[PDB]
Amino acid sequence: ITGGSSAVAGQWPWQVSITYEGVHVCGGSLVSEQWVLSAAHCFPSEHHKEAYEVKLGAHQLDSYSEDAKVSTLKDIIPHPSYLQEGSQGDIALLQLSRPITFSRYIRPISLPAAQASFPNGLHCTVTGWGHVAPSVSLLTPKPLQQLEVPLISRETCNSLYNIDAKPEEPHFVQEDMVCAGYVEGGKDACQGDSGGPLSCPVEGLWYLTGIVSWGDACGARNRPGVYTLASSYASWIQSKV
Amino acid sequence: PDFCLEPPYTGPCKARIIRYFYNAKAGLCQTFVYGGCRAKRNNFKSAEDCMRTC
Repeated sequence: ITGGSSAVAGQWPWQVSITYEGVHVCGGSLVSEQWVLSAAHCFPSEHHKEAYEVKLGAHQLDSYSEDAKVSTLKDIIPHPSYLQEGSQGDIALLQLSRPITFSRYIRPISLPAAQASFPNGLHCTVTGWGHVAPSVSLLTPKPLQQLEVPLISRETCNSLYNIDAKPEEPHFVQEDMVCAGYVEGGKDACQGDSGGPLSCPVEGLWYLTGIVSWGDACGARNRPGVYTLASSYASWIQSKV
Repeated sequence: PDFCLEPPYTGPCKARIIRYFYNAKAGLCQTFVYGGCRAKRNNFKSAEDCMRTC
């Protein structure tokens, strides 16, 4: 997370770490006793389900946390729309091998209904253990990082992306997406934050508005990060609850 | 060889997937962080997949 700050331990109980062969590759967000939302690209077909693990209640990634359950994965369902796009449908459900027990440090976030809209400029928080700058690692013991970022309409976000757009590197924000960040940059999610929650408070209550997805760089001017809309998939996700 | 001359391309997505690229100036197969999409061709799953190609 570029330009953020360290969360207190237990401040984002729905945040999870995703490891392939014991290496953190993606963040994730817990949504029930046994399910996790993340991003489709964090799970290329070449990888083996058996080698995916998940860490929860994990505040400092490189530290033995007392209450920090770890689980293998029973299932991985990327959205049907994905394997034929690389343009849309960038989300996956992870079924844990066994349902886990909630504690002060492990707790799911609520999903927004399909017909849910969040006002622009609403300040939301993204959270991850990603690079703190273009290819610069978060420093051990890797405290979960957080960052308030305002939501940006997809029309305005496409205006931004067109600024100094490289014809060969097209970035378009699709209907299943939303942007959050600052136009002058410096604040944004980076590599390793994919799958992470964009949590938006609505009346003392946290909703999973987006899943960290992609962005031009991270801290780039006129290139705020793009997140996969949770609401655009509520229908689908509800099809396994 | 060929595209073995391009710099490593991380791409727009924000996963942390470790990949190898050929550093032609260095004469070396180097690790970089790939994001999970829009990979160029100078991007290998393994060190030897790399040296082999270039």
